[PDB]
Amino acid sequence: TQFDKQYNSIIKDIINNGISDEEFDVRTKWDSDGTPAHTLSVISKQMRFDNSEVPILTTKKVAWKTAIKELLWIWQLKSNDVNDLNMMGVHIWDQWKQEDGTIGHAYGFQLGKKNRSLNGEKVDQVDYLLHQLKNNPSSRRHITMLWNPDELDAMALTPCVYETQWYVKHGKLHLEVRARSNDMALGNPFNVFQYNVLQRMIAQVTGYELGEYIFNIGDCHVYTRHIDNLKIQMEREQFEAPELWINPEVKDFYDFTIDDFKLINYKHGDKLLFEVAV
Amino acid sequence: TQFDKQYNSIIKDIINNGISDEEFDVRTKWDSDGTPAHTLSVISKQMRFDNSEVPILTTKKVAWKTAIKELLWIWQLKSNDVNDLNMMGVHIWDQWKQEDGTIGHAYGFQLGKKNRSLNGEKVDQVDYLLHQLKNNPSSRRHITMLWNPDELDAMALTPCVYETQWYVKHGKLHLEVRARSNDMALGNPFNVFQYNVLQRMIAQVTGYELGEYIFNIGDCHVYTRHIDNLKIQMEREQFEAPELWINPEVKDFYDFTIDDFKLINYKHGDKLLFEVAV
Repeated sequence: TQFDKQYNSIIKDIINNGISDEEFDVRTKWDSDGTPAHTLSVISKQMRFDNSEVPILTTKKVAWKTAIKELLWIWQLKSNDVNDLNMMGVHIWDQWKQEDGTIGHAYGFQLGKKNRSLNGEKVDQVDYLLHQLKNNPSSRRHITMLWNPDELDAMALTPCVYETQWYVKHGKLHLEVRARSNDMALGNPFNVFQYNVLQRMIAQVTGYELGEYIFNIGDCHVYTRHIDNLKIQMEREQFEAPELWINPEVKDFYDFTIDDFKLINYKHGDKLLFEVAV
Repeated sequence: TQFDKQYNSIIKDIINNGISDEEFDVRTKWDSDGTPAHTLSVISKQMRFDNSEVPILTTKKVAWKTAIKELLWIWQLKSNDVNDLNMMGVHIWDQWKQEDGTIGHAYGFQLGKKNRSLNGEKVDQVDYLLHQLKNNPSSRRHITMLWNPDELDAMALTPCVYETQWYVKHGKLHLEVRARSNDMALGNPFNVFQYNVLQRMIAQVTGYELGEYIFNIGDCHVYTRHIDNLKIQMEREQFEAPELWINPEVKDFYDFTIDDFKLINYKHGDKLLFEVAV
């Protein structure tokens, strides 16, 4: 499982049977000129790895160090306050800072709400899951929801990767991920790697061997101007999947820290610039 | 797109590469003896039709006439009360009838919740969709969600087909539905057809040509006792797709009646008996 070949296959598939939206306005516009930027979309795309290798490109450098720090901000710490991420030295989310520096009732908030019952105990979403995975590995009800229909209005923004369903089958743990939308150029490579690590963290606290990693995209897209540098990317030579060292000593999920994560031998291609749009 | 051609494939696969769950217990047990009745699953299975034909079985009789009535009760009526579904001539849900007669804060109740805002107004999941469809076909947030995390503990039961994502591209309404887990034998045929009817309904009241139809399932299971008759279903002869008639006079989504539908020429195979397990 290279992730490059798969990543490539979809990009190349959009450039050939893609669908634009020139015949539509609204939203996006560049920062370079500040006016309309359209896409090329496709529906229902699936990426499934078997955890042979580790989901990461070699044709470009991925901010893996930061991915994990973001992942932890949401899942482990369960925070809606960016001031907490600032302490981790990450300023990517600074743009959505609200009056109180939060993103409202989103992400870390939705993963922290104590709305479920577990033996006469108000528990949050993640906590619940953890327990069910060990005490009831047969359930077809292992799912996490970030798209709370009752709180879409009180959110600074709607999440892309809003859900996941876990599947315990034969001492194995399988994870399926669905994002309503996903910028193939920027966010996807990030998000793929980002969640795999999560699968790995859970599988260590519950002791189930690594299963299948299924990642699905709803509105798979590419910003028009991005195409040219993407074409270059699909011409760059690939590399071997770097071994990814995680601290073996950890027994509890809430005892993890960034220093407990390492990527051994991350050889990659030079660099490529992609204009940001909003 | 016979739906048979694909269905049989999913079945033929669950037989040869299908994971068992004997090792596990809890839940599912027959009635014939009332004890341990487990499955054989496969993960991340997806089906898709170009809508050339209508998705429906020919090797067995699907009680289509009742699929719609159920659908209707939830989307058009948006009710959690079974008595309403009773008056329609259905008693297939009387089992979960709670103390009050409503299956709780599940299904229809969710769709009905006035949680979203639009033009200084409080709207439910359903209406909002209908608005943004014509008032914003480009959006990447067209999502219906029954799986509300805040109310899982308040539902008489959890939905199999819980979410939908509509995509609008080039005057074509596109529908993708997600099923957490499904029983290929009894329940699958029912749910697939049921939602292709839902598409056509919405596709008309807005005014968009019929798009692609995607349907995927997480826990794609089959019961061990059923294997027997299924090995015969696949041997049965297949028929031609019956033309579904919808009243053209309808323009509003709430102006439908069961009589507004009629399945022209539905030739099919004989009968297969599948025992119920809960």
